[PDB]
Amino acid sequence: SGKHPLVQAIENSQLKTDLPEFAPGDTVVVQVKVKEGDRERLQAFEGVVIAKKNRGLNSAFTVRKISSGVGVERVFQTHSPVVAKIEVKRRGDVRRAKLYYLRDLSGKAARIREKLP
RNA sequence: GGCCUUGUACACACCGCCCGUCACACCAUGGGAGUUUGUUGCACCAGAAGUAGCUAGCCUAACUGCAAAGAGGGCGGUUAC
Repeated sequence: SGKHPLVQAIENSQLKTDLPEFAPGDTVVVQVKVKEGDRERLQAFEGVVIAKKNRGLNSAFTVRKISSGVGVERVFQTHSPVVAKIEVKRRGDVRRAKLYYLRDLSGKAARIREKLP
């Protein structure tokens, strides 16, 4: 809430209200709307959350995965309608907010320990 | 020119035979800056399915228990090859 109240009201008018709770280090699945022609479908994007930005309607989060041997990252915008659904598969236990050190690790070295209840 | 003996790689029989360099043509081959294929010895990295061990996170028909539960099992995690 570092913006003017009018901007805050205009932004708050468009907030999603069913977002789950997740943190860096968690592995998540994102259902992404894909529209070609008149054809609509949901594509799954599963991976580790390596960064989270809490900025109200300007919130974002970065998901990293290994796809066919090639690392790929996507920075989703949390309140965008293209993000249909987010599910948390497993909760991770980490020591810092940003996990960029994972980019230089491969295989067993990049494993994230599960957070035990 | 004629007889005996002797040496000979000559027998078209010394107007014999025959060797090497240089020139011409053809063939196979050695060396050679490098270019390239296969295979292999060490050292390290990564590492599937599978097998062996550990683990106590989650889920659970046959057995025990009136029931909470227990035993057993499965999924997962983890190490070695």
